[PDB]
Amino acid sequence: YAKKIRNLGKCAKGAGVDLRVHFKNTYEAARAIRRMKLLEAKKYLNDVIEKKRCVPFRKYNGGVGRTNQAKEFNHTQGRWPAKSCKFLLNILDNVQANAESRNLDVSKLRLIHVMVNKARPGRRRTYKAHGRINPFMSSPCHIQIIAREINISNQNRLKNKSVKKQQTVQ
RNA sequence: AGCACAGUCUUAACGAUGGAUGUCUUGGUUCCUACAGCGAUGAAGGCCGCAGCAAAAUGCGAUACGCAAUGAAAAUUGCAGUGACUGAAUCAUCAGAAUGCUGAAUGUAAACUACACCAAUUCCCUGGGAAUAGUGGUACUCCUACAGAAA
Ligand SMILES: [Mg+2]
Ligand SMILES: [Mg+2]
Ligand SMILES: [Mg+2]
Ligand SMILES: [Mg+2]
Ligand SMILES: [Mg+2]
Repeated sequence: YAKKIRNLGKCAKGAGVDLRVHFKNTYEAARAIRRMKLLEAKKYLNDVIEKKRCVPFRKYNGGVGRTNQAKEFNHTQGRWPAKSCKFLLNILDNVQANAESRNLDVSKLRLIHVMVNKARPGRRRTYKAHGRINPFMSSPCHIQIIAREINISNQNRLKNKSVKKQQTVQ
């Protein structure tokens, strides 16, 4: 994992190797999640899956609509990336399980590192124009998630000068 | 429990993506040396097969990843199985045996496993007794010899 941890005893990690979900949506979801208690994050994910709360598309915001729920994050654009959300939820669950297996309280766990890297594209073919074959590739991803339990010089002359200054002030 | 606006750009650390560089290398490369034809005794090429579990390549040919014989010589192994305590397991060598169907392909054919005709053919035992629709042969040109006809 990418993060500098020091003590892995208070941390619980979870990974997703090559996910069949779009890199951008998933990234957005991750961003939305970040710096949150694990349970709260899970709840948020659930809500998004049921189309109650949206994730704000702030980075990859090209063409994404203009939802009502985006006002919650001071933004205008937002979406409900279902499959991606589900994937993320699964990973969260895994992380939770891992934590349980150790000795970490799930209530005091915060997501300290939610990384989404883009995996190698799954190549497919699309057919265009005047007999033209074009790449119809997917954008798979790796997801890395880390949860964590959260609760000169003197100089004599210089000294003299300082003293003088003090005296002056007085 | 709080707190960072967000985005865009930049820097550093740590990662992804990619396969550059470095290091290798049972390949190539050129040069040198040496030998140097295979085929109607059926070649090269091409099909079809062939393993217990078997696709390709490799190897081989209905004895089919090999038979015999020679020289080594205890293993072979994924499993199954087979052997040693030396013609046997495995290599190497290869001279003997064998070498499907084709292909110059040569009985006539060919998008045929089509079809003729002449031999019936083959094996066993020391003249009989068994077999199989199976095996041979039959092209065109030519040469030498023979044959009997023609002028
Ligand atoms: Mg900012
Ligand atoms: Mg032998
Ligand atoms: Mg021997
Ligand atoms: Mg013929
Ligand atoms: Mg015909």
